[PDB]
Amino acid sequence: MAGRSMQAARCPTDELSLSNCAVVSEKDYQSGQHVIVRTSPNHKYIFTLRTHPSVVPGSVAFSLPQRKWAGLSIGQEIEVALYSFDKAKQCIGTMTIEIDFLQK
Amino acid sequence: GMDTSGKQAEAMALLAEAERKVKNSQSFFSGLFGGSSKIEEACEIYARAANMFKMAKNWSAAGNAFCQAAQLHLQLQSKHDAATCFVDAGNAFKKADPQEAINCLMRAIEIYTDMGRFTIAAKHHISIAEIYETELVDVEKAIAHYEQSADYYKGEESNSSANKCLLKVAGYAAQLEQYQKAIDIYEQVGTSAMDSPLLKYSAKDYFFKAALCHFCIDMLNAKLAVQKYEELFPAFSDSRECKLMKKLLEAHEEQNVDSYTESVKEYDSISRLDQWLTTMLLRIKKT
Repeated sequence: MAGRSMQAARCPTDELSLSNCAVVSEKDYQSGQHVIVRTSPNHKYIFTLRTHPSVVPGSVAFSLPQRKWAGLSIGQEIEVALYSFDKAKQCIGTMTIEIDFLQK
Repeated sequence: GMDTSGKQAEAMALLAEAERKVKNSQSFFSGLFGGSSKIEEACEIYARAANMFKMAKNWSAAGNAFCQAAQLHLQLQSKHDAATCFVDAGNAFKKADPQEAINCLMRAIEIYTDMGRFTIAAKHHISIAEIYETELVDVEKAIAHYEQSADYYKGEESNSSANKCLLKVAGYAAQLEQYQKAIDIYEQVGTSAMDSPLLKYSAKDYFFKAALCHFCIDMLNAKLAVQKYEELFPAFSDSRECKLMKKLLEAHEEQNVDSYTESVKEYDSISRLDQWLTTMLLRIKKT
């Protein structure tokens, strides 16, 4: 709830890398829980958690696209606080995607 | 030629005469209490023998004579001349008997630092580190002596000399596969050198090396450090080093090793590369 300081880690497996969800250890969080990751006062990003045992305690694993979007690095310090979406207004009813080729 | 045989014979005769003189000095002191004049005369003869041996190219004999003179004059409560003879022995045995020179220089360091003469102790420490690195592969001893000398010079507020020792230590450490120390030392030297008009021009080089040293850790921190260096030292952006790092990072981003090696070869053709940079680039290229 309050939020705790945590370590940045690398995505353990390709499946979770493609899942676009931060991989966390069960001892810290649980799959499906949303989180807000703070890297600075003006930089907060919302993730959804999925559990994988291989993640070392005290660290959160992110996929390469996540690290590129949020500018996260291996070994970097972050603040992780569990987050709850306001489903009364934050539910997704429509969404637009610009689809490109990942591999040229 | 005549030098070899003549010097050997005359030095042997003089050393034997000095040995007989010191042998009879005990009897002279016991029977008459002549004082220390005989010991000083014997020390003079021993120093002369050491000088002749040095001219005779017999370094071992000259070093041994210097050691004997140092011991005998230290027995006379004259620590300054004893330390002088010990340093002479260290710089004479340096080539003949490196270990003997090592202990002689250590004794000279002890005697000098007893008086607080930190500059001479630091110079002797630098000499010991240089000998260790040049002759032996015991990197740790060289690093320890270099760090001690740098601390000694920092305590003397003699800047521009500790910086080079720290840079050497950082480079050798990076060669030893420890990069955090190398990154920190290079960054510290660079930030100390920016404000200097004269050294500012070289500062960029330091920055470049540091950025390369951080390349092995991970690509993301390498890009971040490139950004930080570009923003903190804008002049660095003008140098070709930024373009080279950007091209290398672009080549790595797509596993385009061929472009990486083409760029490295072109830069080498423009200017020949150093062993350290070559090894660092080759080790990076393994990935």
